[PDB]
Amino acid sequence: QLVESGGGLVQAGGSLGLSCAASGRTFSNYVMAWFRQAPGKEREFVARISESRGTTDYADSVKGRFTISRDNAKNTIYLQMNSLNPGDTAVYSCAATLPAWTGIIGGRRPGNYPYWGQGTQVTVS
Amino acid sequence: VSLAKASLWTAASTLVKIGAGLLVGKLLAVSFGPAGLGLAANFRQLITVLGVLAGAGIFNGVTKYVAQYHDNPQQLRRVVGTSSAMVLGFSTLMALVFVLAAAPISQGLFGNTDYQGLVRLVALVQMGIAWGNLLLALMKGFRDAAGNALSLIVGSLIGVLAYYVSYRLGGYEGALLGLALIPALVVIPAAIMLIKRGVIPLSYLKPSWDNGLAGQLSKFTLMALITSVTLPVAYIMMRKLLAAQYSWDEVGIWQGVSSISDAYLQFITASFSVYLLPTLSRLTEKRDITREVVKSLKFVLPAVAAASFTVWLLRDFAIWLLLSNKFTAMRDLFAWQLVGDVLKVGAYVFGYLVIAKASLRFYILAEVSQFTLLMVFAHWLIPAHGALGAAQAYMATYIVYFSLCCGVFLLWRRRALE
Ligand SMILES: CCCCCCCC/C=C/CCCCCCCC(=O)O[C@H](COC(=O)CCCCCCCCCCC)COP(=O)(O)OCCN
Ligand SMILES: CCCCCCCC/C=C/CCCCCCCCOC(=O)[C@H](O)CO
Ligand SMILES: CCCCCCCC/C=C/CCCCCCCCOC(=O)[C@H](O)CO
Ligand SMILES: CCCCCCCC/C=C/CCCCCCCCOC(=O)[C@H](O)CO
Ligand SMILES: CCCCCCCC/C=C/CCCCCCCCOC(=O)[C@H](O)CO
Ligand SMILES: CCCCCCCC/C=C\CCCCCCCCOC(=O)[C@H](O)CO
Ligand SMILES: CCCCCCCC/C=C\CCCCCCCCOC(=O)[C@H](O)CO
Ligand SMILES: CCCCCCCC/C=C\CCCCCCCCOC(=O)[C@H](O)CO
Ligand SMILES: CCCCCCCC
Ligand SMILES: CCCCCCCC
Ligand SMILES: CCCCCCCC
Ligand SMILES: CCCCCCCC
Ligand SMILES: CCCCCCCC
Ligand SMILES: [Cl-]
Ligand SMILES: [Cl-]
Ligand SMILES: [Cl-]
Ligand SMILES: [Zn+2]
Repeated sequence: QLVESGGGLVQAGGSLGLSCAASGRTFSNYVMAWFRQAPGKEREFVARISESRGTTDYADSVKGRFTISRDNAKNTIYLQMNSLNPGDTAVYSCAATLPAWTGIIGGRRPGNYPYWGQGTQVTVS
Repeated sequence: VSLAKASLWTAASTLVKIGAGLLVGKLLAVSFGPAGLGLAANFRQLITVLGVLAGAGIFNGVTKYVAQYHDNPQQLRRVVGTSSAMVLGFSTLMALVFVLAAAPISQGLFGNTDYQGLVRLVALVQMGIAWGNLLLALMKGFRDAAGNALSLIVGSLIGVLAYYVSYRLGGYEGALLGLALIPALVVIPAAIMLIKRGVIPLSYLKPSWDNGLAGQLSKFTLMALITSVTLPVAYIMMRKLLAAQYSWDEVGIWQGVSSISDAYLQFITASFSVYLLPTLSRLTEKRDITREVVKSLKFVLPAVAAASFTVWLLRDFAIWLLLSNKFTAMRDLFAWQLVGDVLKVGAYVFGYLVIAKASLRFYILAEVSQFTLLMVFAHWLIPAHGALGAAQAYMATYIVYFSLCCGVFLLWRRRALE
């Protein structure tokens, strides 16, 4: 249901653009999010865009540096990553779920997203 | 106090627990659909297992020995102290195993590691499950059907409220946490009711160790261990026989019948541990035990038969109300299954006697008898009649088993081996 594109070996400080495409039909009703998983740690929240007012949420480590956006015309979501530091090296995965799965304050928990992508590697030299 | 009055209290608490479960289950279905249900299946079965595992399965022994020593303050304190130590010690060990292996546990429950935080929370919730079930088992040792029922009623109602706040706040994972909190929140009213009703002094619950009583309560741990394998194994390879010659649809028909029949049995015999187990624990003379067993059978067999006949008459309504309309072919299985249930309830009367006497040896013999009979009948009837044969095998199994229970009781009562 989700496929990822972008990423690879990037020099520290350079920009990077990840994109995620979704299949199906009803897309504007799914909350969209980015998660990442570094070698040795668990899945951590990165960014999230809502299905309604277009609200965004960012982990404090990527706020100001990373920007998530969505386009309901092509059913894709994007993640712009500027000022990449070595701590950003991880496998990045997009996730989809209905707003009832996130609730009021559960939008950061990866277990609240049952639909996942394969993950794309991002290595910041 | 009597088995009938205890049934009246226990039916009210069980009906509220059923109504609360149906409410929470439908809230979960509407909120998260089949994807949420499929991901919650293992986690929910773990919550069921923890209801016995969190306190190392000593609960029936707690009830048995509290009843035996309810007029012995010195031994009663030792019983409750050792039980508290065993529940505290095991629940603490369980909490450590859960938090340390939260990633492998999440993988086995949900298929990925994204639920480690929920598993670590469950490590603390199961302490409330273990401690709440201990307090209820204490009340049952005193035959306090009202305290037990009032505790469970308050716990169910606060559980529904907690589930609502939990899933509204934290979405799907909050909903799962609320599912684990349903059986844990009973500890709050159970503790209040136990102290307020003057059943025991609060100090009895301070952990202590008595080697003798610890070994005796361990017998009930061993019965819990045996029970969690034998007949579950039996139903597993009953489903195997079913799938070997029939479709998964027929397998679902039988599993639906069995699971709803088991819930029916748990509702019907819920007062057995509240009244029958402590009463038979206190009685030691064969005349007194026989009188209580006969009186119990004279009450429970006509009551369960009348209730099961009513259920069979309304089997189409029971299917439409309790189960998802995806089979509607289980109606033909109800009659056989319900007959087996009536005789199984009768067989429970002898089974709780074995519990009341802490007879590990008769417990093993009762379990192996049920397993082997179920296997002989299933291996005969399932390959020929599918899910209907599985229901027939279950019924034939407990016709023979109840008769065997009567015969073995008669030999024991007349002291055939002496
Ligand atoms: C010492 C105490 C013993 C207590 C025993 C209590 C027995 C009565 C229990 C009743 C509770 C459940 C009532 C269900 C009624 C079902 C009636 C019925 O028609 O049953 C048959 C099969 O019966 C059958 O196959 C019935 C077979 C019955 C065989 C066992 C008889 C009792 C043995 C006792 C041994 C100690 C199947 O009917 P269906 O095809 O579902 O519907 C047909 C509609 N026209
Ligand atoms: C013999 C049985 C005894 C039962 C004892 C308990 C009785 C009290 C009943 C409690 C309520 C059960 C849950 C209600 C949810 C209805 C949702 C209805 O859903 C709807 O309306 C939409 O269709 C959902 O898609
Ligand atoms: C599944 C068995 C897991 C056994 C794990 C043993 C761990 C080692 C420690 C020993 C204490 C075991 C206490 C008895 C647990 C039985 C659960 C019985 O659960 C049940 O009966 C539920 O109702 C099943 O739905
Ligand atoms: C020693 C092994 C032999 C086991 C024989 C069965 C004994 C039944 C009672 C055992 C108490 C331990 C589990 C407590 C969970 C009850 C939750 C509350 O649920 C209830 O009380 C509802 O009424 C269930 O329908
Ligand atoms: C000290 C006070 C007096 C107690 C003296 C004896 C204590 C231990 C005996 C427990 C009583 C069990 C009686 C048999 C009932 C039938 C269920 C047994 O299940 C069966 O029928 C199996 O098929 C047996 O094979
Ligand atoms: C039960 C053995 C047959 C398996 C049937 C699978 C259906 C779901 C699992 C357990 C059924 C318990 C009642 C369902 C409503 C949930 C009550 C509130 O939820 C809970 O707190 C329970 O702990 C969930 O298990
Ligand atoms: C054939 C004997 C059984 C007939 C039972 C008729 C009602 C008898 C009166 C009260 C006992 C109700 C126990 C069933 C609750 C099942 C909830 C849990 O349900 C479930 O989890 C379903 O899977 C939902 O799809
Ligand atoms: C295991 C099937 C019933 C076993 C019947 C054994 C009868 C003879 C032994 C002693 C009496 C205990 C009656 C209840 C045991 C099952 C409780 C635990 O209940 C369960 O775990 C049910 O699976 C819940 O659905
Ligand atoms: C408290 C005694 C009640 C007697 C009637 C019971 C009817 C189900
Ligand atoms: C019969 C009781 C059904 C559930 C009521 C829940 C109230 C919060
Ligand atoms: C210190 C007591 C530990 C008890 C562990 C469980 C024994 C059945
Ligand atoms: C989370 C509470 C578990 C039970 C604690 C009991 C302390 C005596
Ligand atoms: C878990 C151990 C609690 C204290 C036991 C004391 C025995 C005298
Ligand atoms: Cl009854
Ligand atoms: Cl003993
Ligand atoms: Cl002995
Ligand atoms: Zn003994």
